[PDB]
Amino acid sequence: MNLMITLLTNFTLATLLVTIAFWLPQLNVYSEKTSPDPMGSARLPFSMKFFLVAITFLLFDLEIALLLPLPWASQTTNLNTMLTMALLLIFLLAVSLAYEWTQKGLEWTE
Amino acid sequence: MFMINVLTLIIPILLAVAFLTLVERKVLGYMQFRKGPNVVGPYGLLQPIADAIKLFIKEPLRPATSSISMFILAPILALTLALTMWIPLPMPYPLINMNLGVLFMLAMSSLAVYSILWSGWASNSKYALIGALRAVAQTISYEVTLAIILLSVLLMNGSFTLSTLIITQEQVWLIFPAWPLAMMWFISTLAETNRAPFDLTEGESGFNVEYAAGPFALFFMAEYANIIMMNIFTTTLFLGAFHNPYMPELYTINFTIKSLLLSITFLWIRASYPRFRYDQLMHLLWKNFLPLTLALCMWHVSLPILLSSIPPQT
Amino acid sequence: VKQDMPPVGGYGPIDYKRNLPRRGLSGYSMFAVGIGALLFGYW
Amino acid sequence: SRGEYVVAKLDDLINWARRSSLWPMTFGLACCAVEMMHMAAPRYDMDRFGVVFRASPRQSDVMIVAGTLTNKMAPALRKVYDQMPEPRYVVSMGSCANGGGYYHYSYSVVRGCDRIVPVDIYVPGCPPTAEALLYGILQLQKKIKREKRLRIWYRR
Amino acid sequence: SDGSSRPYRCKIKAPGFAHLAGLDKMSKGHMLADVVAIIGTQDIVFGEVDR
Amino acid sequence: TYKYVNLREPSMDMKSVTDRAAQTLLWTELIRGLGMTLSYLFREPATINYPFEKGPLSPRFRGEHALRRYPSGEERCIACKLCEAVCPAQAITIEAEPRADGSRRTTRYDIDMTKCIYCGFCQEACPVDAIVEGPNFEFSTETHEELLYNKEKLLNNGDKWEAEIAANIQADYLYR
Ligand code: SF4
Ligand code: SF4
Ligand code: SF4
Repeated sequence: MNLMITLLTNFTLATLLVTIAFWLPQLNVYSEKTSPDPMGSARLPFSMKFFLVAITFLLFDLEIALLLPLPWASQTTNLNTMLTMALLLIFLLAVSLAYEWTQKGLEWTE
Repeated sequence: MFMINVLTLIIPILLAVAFLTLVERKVLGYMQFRKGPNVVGPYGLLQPIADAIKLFIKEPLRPATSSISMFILAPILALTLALTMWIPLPMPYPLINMNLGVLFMLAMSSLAVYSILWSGWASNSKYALIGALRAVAQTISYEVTLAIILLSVLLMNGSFTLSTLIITQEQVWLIFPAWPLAMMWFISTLAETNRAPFDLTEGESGFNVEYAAGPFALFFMAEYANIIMMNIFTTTLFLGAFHNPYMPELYTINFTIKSLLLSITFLWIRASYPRFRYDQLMHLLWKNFLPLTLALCMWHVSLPILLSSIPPQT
Repeated sequence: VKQDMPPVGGYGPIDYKRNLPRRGLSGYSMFAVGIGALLFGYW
Repeated sequence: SRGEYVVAKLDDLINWARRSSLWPMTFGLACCAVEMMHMAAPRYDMDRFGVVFRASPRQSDVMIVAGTLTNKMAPALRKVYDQMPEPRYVVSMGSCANGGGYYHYSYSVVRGCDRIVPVDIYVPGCPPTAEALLYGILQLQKKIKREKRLRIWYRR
Repeated sequence: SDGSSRPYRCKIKAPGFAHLAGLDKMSKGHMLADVVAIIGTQDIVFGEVDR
Repeated sequence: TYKYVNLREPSMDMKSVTDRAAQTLLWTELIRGLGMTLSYLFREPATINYPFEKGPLSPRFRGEHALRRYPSGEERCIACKLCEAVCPAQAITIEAEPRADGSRRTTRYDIDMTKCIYCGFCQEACPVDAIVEGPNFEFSTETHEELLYNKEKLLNNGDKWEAEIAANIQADYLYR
């Protein structure tokens, strides 16, 4: 409960800071800004490379989560099976990186 | 007595990032043959107070907010993720001791991009959205390489607990048998904080252009808190100092010294190199950092089995 | 008469060529030091 | 009484806070911008006064109009001034932004930047020297130093 | 010169005026962040460009 | 008479290739840049403490205009209108009439300091050294009309700064 106490205290201090930054200068009577970017009227272009590198990040992070439990696993009895599994998984990461290299993935956003 | 400890952790964080701004200002001044602030008080001691009181009475920028709730929520989330994340650091004992503290910091550092995403979404300008997407892509890729490097580091350590890492670095430092991992971690701490020579958040439009000066100050304090956090993390985990169980303040002084010289090294590196391009650092990771990092992970997961040096879980 | 004039022996020589120091340790020796640090840390 | 003394103390506190951290927006138009950059040199060193170099125009407190303000640039300058948050101050470099100077009778030169934005400090020169603009900045700091916002608010 | 003490016509040729004229060909096929360097490598000062 | 910059063919031997590989991996030129920045950190900065210290200037310095006087109390200007004819910005307006004693003196000598470009043509065209581009430069004003000088402000400037304008012109006049 101490962790949640720290989280609540920190979140309330952030709330106090944003309340000071948002409502405290409203006491002043400066002006009202009527205010009548390079984007004139065109739609936002769908740069496909950003989406591709985002889902590549997603897949790599997923199998990084697969790769994670080695420090806990290092105390297991069957060390040979662990070594084979870890080397083959990192080899799978290398193979996926090589494929993402070959099929024009790392071009125009290298 | 716990809330006193929480307050004494969270208020010096704000003082430390204000003095980050002040010390960075006079160091960048003195690095470039000029002088920093010395007019306000003795050696510019009262400059951050003037900065804070100036930034806490100014007018906002008044943006056409598409989502008011998201615009409010983004700086609160940014400050929360920068401030509550300092807990599990073992100096010499953490405020809250977790068995998976490094995983805790890694998860929240991975999700810290939500503030950037909401800042891009709150601004109706599409170029700000494009810059936010570019920053998010850079951050998530560089979090991937951080995850691999940290995975290698604690499989060398063998346990996820941060307090046992001090015990691990007792005879020799971790930088001696993990120097290439040390260099990749130094580029990653230089690069993950949206910093020069990879600072694309200033060159050509920021990700918070339409945000007000108060939220901009909150974002800057959050970024500098993350900078000090990961600098102290590098100091603790690659340059672990001697810790007496009866005499702790020597360890506190020692890792404070290493943290200060590592922050000075940060200000050094940021003042010596021109900015890169987006495709340049994308090429830096996706074709140069990732295979070497994978090979280092393979070598460091194969080494302790062949050396009869598998570290204890407990 | 009096006017701004160079001295009767002229001014001294002024360097204008490029002059960079150039310094290094060899790559083989640096890799040997890295190997030694690696083996010491592993031991 | 208590109230006037308290608001006077708070007024000079916030006045020192505002005047000690003047963040500028430099308009790089013409010769006087190069003179501003040479005032940013290590010899003169604006940065010891609490004045940062080349801040963004969305967070700046003061604007220095350095150069000639033509007809094609006046709406852009007015837009920039309207975007900059309150309180905002304007310092005029050179004869161009003062009254046009050399190009006062040209067909496409605005005769003074006072016709577009309110101007507080006029710095004369062509270009004014770097220490002259430093003295003008100190004069702006002294102008801020005698502001009486809270006293007038309490008296009203 | 028209013979009086005032010039009839005085054209100023700018080295940077023709240098900016090739900017469309200068940055063909390059990235949007390279124009801050393509402008940099030509000594372009907007005083003599706009007269 | 012409030299080929960036036409140095790199060596293809094992020594230079290995040294370039060590430079690429160990960031040796980056280390050189770090060393240069460290060396330039420790030097004494050239920051002069304005306003307690002032920059070096010459006696020929062009600044605020002023109207001088003879060493008998009489104003030097004779309303000859050379300065308003030579002024490239037309900042000088002169209106004159013969005064009570018959002397040819000005009645209106206006200098628009917002129009003036500080070129010093008036101080050299003046045949009696009446108008001088004086040494003052710290005269920034808060209002536009305070930079529109009449004859009285210029004469007050001359009376204020004569004790140093006379010394400057005494030190400088042999070059003219
Ligand atoms: S006032 Fe003179 S120096 Fe300044 S921009 Fe105008 S012409 Fe150039
Ligand atoms: S210095 Fe030149 S521009 Fe100024 S008043 Fe004299 S002649 Fe005119
Ligand atoms: S040139 Fe000299 S004497 Fe002639 S009108 Fe001007 S100030 Fe007077």
